[PDB]
Amino acid sequence: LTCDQLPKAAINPIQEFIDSNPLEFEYVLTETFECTTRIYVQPARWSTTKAPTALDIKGTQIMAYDFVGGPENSAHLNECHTGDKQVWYFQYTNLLTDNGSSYCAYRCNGTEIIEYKCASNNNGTDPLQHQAMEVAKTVPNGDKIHYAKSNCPETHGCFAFY
Amino acid sequence: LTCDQLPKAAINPIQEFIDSNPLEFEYVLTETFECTTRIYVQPARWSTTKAPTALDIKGTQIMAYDFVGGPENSAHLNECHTGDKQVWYFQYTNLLTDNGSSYCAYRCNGTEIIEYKCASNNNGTDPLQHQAMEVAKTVPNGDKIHYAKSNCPETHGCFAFY
Ligand SMILES: *[C@@H]1O[C@H](CO)[C@@H](O)[C@H](O)[C@H]1NC(C)=O
Ligand SMILES: *[C@@H]1O[C@H](CO)[C@@H](O)[C@H](O)[C@H]1NC(C)=O
Ligand SMILES: *[C@@H]1O[C@H](CO)[C@@H](O)[C@H](O)[C@H]1NC(C)=O
Ligand SMILES: *[C@@H]1O[C@H](CO)[C@@H](O)[C@H](O)[C@H]1NC(C)=O
Repeated sequence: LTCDQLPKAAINPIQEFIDSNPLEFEYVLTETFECTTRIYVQPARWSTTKAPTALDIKGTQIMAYDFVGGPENSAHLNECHTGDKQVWYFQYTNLLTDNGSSYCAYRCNGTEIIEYKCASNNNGTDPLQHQAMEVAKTVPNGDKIHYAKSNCPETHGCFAFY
Repeated sequence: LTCDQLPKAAINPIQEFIDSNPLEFEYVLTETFECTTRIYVQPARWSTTKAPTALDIKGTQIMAYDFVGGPENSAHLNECHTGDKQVWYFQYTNLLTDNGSSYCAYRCNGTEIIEYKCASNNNGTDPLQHQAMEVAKTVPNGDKIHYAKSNCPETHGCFAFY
């Protein structure tokens, strides 16, 4: 299996992601998205693109990306600080169940995987999530995929932020 | 007029603030909240307090505070990185109108004002907002209140983030 052959799942309407906030990452590829909370935001009233925004929050640091739909269930991200472009797909989504929400999303460079983000608001207890992670590990460079919360900083009274 | 005598307005249910996301600050007191976007987040499914969170995002830096209700329409904030406590009130709110949402919130130390945050998603065009700012300026230390967006960094393709 190669990264280009992973499923490209249907993308839920943006409100279903917003209603899932906050999420934490369970499995990631690089160190970048360890100990990170995901927040979805609807488009600003003054946005001319009317693109929603994904926020990746790691302690007191934040990456933001406006994103629009592309071909074949792709998400086309514009990193808000640099203008850098990224193309993402979903392996699966399972939002707004009786046990909360989860999904796994990935970024390819051709046949190899270069980033992975499995998110949930149920501490990784959706059986689809571990299953998806085990499939993603089998594509080239998927060996890097690992648990995102092994050594996070201590909290100071909140639950999704530190 | 002193800070303790400012109105303590009724606080809209949290979902009305979330539905207003994203907001930008129009008037602030210190430099801290210049060029800042406000995002409200519902409580995490795993939060034992079930407190919502306010996010103050300034470029790639973020302050987060879980907050709960207190006496006399107060908001009791817990800054998520430090555990520091703050008490806030609303001068007014005007959420989810045909021209969007605005509010002004303030933090006192007794008779003086020590921080001010007027937010909107309509570029400060609610007439209540400039009116409220003019009242807040009249309390001790209100002379510091000023426009929050005079010199913000250039954007790179997004609208509420940079
Ligand atoms: C993909 O890999 C190629 C090397 O052939 C490189 O030119 C390019 O920068 C890579 N793109 C990303 C997004 O990693
Ligand atoms: C979340 O899951 C991990 C096991 O992977 C466990 O260490 C931790 O106790 C869980 N957290 C809660 C709040 O149950
Ligand atoms: C309020 O002012 C007093 C000085 O009398 C000081 O002890 C205290 O730290 C101040 N509190 C805040 C939150 O600024
Ligand atoms: C927002 O308001 C200021 C005037 O206070 C103005 O400079 C700017 O053009 C306005 N922005 C838009 C998009 O209309």
